Amino acid sequence: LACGKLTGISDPVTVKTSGSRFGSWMTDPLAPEGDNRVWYMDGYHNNRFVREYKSMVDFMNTDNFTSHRLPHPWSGTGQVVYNGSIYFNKFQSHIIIRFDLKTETILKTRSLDYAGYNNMYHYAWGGHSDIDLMVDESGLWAVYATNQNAGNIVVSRLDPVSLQTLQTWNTSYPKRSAGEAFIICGTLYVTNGYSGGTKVHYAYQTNASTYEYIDIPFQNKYSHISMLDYNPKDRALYAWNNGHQILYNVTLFHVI
Ligand SMILES: [Ca+2]
Ligand code: NA
Repeated sequence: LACGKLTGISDPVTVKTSGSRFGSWMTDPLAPEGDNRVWYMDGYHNNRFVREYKSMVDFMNTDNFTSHRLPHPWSGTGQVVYNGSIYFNKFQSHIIIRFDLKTETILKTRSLDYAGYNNMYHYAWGGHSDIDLMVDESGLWAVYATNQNAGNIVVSRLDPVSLQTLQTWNTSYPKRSAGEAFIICGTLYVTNGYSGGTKVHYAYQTNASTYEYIDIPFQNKYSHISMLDYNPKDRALYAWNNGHQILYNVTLFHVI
């Protein structure tokens, strides 16, 4: 209740026009003040190259960057950068990989048990987006689905070192009907599509194992969203919008 409940999503802010139709971009919520490097991942299929820009302003105003080449390629757009590592779904697998950016090596590899992959339980936009990793106020999560949950979204807390599952919740929401999803304060928010008409219309509260139908609309400025994640440090939503990297601010309601 203290941490906050989503009540509103701001106008989309265009930060850059770049890259293909589909991709992801993000900052590291546990980077020290003021390490404000931008991490950038173009493409959804068999890709390995991560761009590192020095700052938000360098990201916006230049096309200069450090490149990293992942020893394994990723699927989808569901990566997350967390405490100096990139977490991602190995191409054509339900394998999750922790790639340490400080040493430029893989630190951990592990199967995400029972997770669908290879366009089995993609988000509605497709693109091998079966497994979505994200970070909120309390840590690392994986958002996916399983046969046993009938293709409905499954949410698991993930240990950032072991990559083992710490706790799992089964929701009622068919992942392939979700445009995308993100977590704020332990609540999973799911969008109705990737081109509407867009809005957050389902919330699943993990602390109470309860879901609710809600209506928090937000503007899809460039007509296709293929990535959408919350950053707890920035308190913003990062999105890839049809070859545009955009930010939304949000409002949370707090009860102390
Ligand atoms: Ca997401
Ligand atoms: Na993600």
